[PDB]
Order: sequence, then structure tokens, then C-alpha cells
Amino acid sequence: TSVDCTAYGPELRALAARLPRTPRADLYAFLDAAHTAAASLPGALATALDTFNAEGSEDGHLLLRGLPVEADADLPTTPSSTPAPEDRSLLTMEAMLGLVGRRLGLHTGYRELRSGTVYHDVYPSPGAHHLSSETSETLLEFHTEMAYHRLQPNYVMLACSRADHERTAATLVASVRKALPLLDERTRARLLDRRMPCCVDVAFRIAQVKPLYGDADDPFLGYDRELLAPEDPADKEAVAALSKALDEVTEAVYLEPGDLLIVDNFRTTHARTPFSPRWDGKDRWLHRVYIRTDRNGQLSGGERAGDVVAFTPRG
Ligand SMILES: NCC[C@@H](O)[C@@H](C(=O)O)N1CCC1=O
Ligand SMILES: O=C(O)CCC(=O)C(=O)O
Ligand SMILES: [Fe+2]
Repeated sequence: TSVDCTAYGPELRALAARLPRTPRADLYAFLDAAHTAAASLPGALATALDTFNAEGSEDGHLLLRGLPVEADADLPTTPSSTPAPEDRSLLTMEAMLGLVGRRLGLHTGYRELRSGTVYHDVYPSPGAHHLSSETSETLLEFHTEMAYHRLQPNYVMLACSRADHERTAATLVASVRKALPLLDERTRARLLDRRMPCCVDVAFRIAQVKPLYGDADDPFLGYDRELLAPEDPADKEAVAALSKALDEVTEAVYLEPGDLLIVDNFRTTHARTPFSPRWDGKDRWLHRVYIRTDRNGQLSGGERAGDVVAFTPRG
């Protein structure tokens, strides 16, 4: 689902100005301010966000297009390393991730991941690991972000400040609501609630992930075409049936400056197609944050936007 935000430029540039200019220096205060400003989001946008937050969508994502973003010459050089300087001045797409983010839930940091930071810069880096956001030339295989983590976030948000030079990088998303109808009764019943072995990403280096779970008439999805490792042949067969159904419903989003993609991390699996970086200081640059909500026990109380959580594998 897409929402053209172009006409909100002015109002959104305003709300963004309400926020502290050095977010990481005091993230709790920054996010709190963004929560206040979030109450003033244009009615239409606010409704779309609230509706998507409560109902999700058939395609499992909400793309906000045309959000304000700095002219390319006004953006810093594309980052060449992580973590980002705590002193880095606020970027507009980051502001948008704050506003829209608090409208949906709580930004959450994951200790063992990216120094336990909350705002993640997603740019390509030399000799990147195959399962990393830093890859470019190699396809970033379908994955439900941290599906093996107990505190898996409900949403993964990606805001684009800089697309790749030839704009060939495509963000893929496959929705459980479109793929499920393609599986037969046997396969669904086999998948639903069946915990299966799953490795974890490098930073968290078992875990038992349930490919499907929840209401059988509208189950959530936990899939990783890399770390999900089924045992029983019956199992492997059901997963493959799901892997194919997902490929079959694959949707492609080409992120361009001003774009903010909200991935329903409980009903989708995503990926990124190949692209060649130029190492010229203007490579692809996305901003990522994870959002937690009241849904399916991600919160136990007392949580605040900006909190960093430890790792506990599902099982
Ligand atoms: N398919 C792996 C996802 C990749 O993006 C990675 C990272 O940030 O390097 N990541 C997010 C959580 C985690 O380990
Ligand atoms: O580069 C992209 O568009 C997607 C990267 C990704 O999978 C992620 O940051 O979770
Ligand atoms: Fe991802």
C-alpha cells in the first residue's frame, strides 16, 4: 500500500523542526518529542498509519512516498562505517522515521546488533558478509527480520536519503496474506505452530521458529531463506512449498529519496536485489529503525522508545 505524501511537505518539514537537532545525544528526549509531534500528523496520513498499524494490509507494507528530504548536495557524504557519530545532525528522513515511528510504536535497539544503536545507516561496504545490509552485488535473500528473536520487532522501517546510482536496487517483500491461499490444507496445518530449527544472524552468534502461527485464518509469518533449517522431510517439504508461494507473490519497491517503507515484520519477508556501488561518496543510503508494539508480547511493560534489548532466542 502506498501513500503520496508530497502535499504534506510543508507540514512535515515543520513537525521535523520540532525535534532536537542532535538525536543520539539524548535519544529518549528526541523520541519523546517525536511522539508529541506525531499527534499532529496530517489527518489522512495519521489515519493510514493507524489503520495499517491495527489491520496490516494484504501486501504487508505501507510505502510513504514523496516525504521531504534534503537535496542530494545538502546531504552529508554517504557513511562509510557504523556506528554513526552520536553528534551527527538530524537528517530529515530520520526525522520522518521518528515521527512516523512513534505514531506506530517504540523504536527498539538490539544490543548485540550495530553497537546496540537504534538508527541504522544502511549503505554498501566493501567485502560485505552475504547476510548483511552492507551487501550490494549479491542478492540479500528473503528474511523476516530477526524472526528467531523473542523480542522481534513488529515493524522494520526503511527511509531513503539516497538510492543507488542506476537505481537498480529493488526492495522485495512477500506477504503471508497473498502467499497463504497458494498452500494447500495439509501444508498450512503442518506449518502452523510447528517450531523448526533456525540459525541466527552473525551478531547474535538454538532457536525454534514457527513458519506460521496465530489465527489459522490469518496467521503471522516467520521465514528466513537462509537460517530456517527444517529437519523432518515433511517439514522441509512444507517450507519449500511456502518458499515458492512467497516467491510467487513477491512485490518490488524501488526506494528513492523521500521514501519511507513500513514493513509489517510479522506478516512479511523481505529482500534486496543486486546493485553496484561506486564508492564515490554518494552510494545508496537508507535509514533503518525497528518498531515494537503491544502486539504478540513484544512488550512486558515499562518500555520506552529508544530502549535497547538483550537477545533471547525463541524456542
Ligand atoms: N538478513 C540479515 C539482515 C541484516 O540486515 C542484518 C544487519 O543489519 O547486518 N540484521 C538485521 C538484524 C540482523 O542481524
Ligand atoms: O536495502 C534494502 O532495501 C533492504 C535491506 C534490508 O533487508 C534491511 O535493512 O532489513
Ligand atoms: Fe532486513
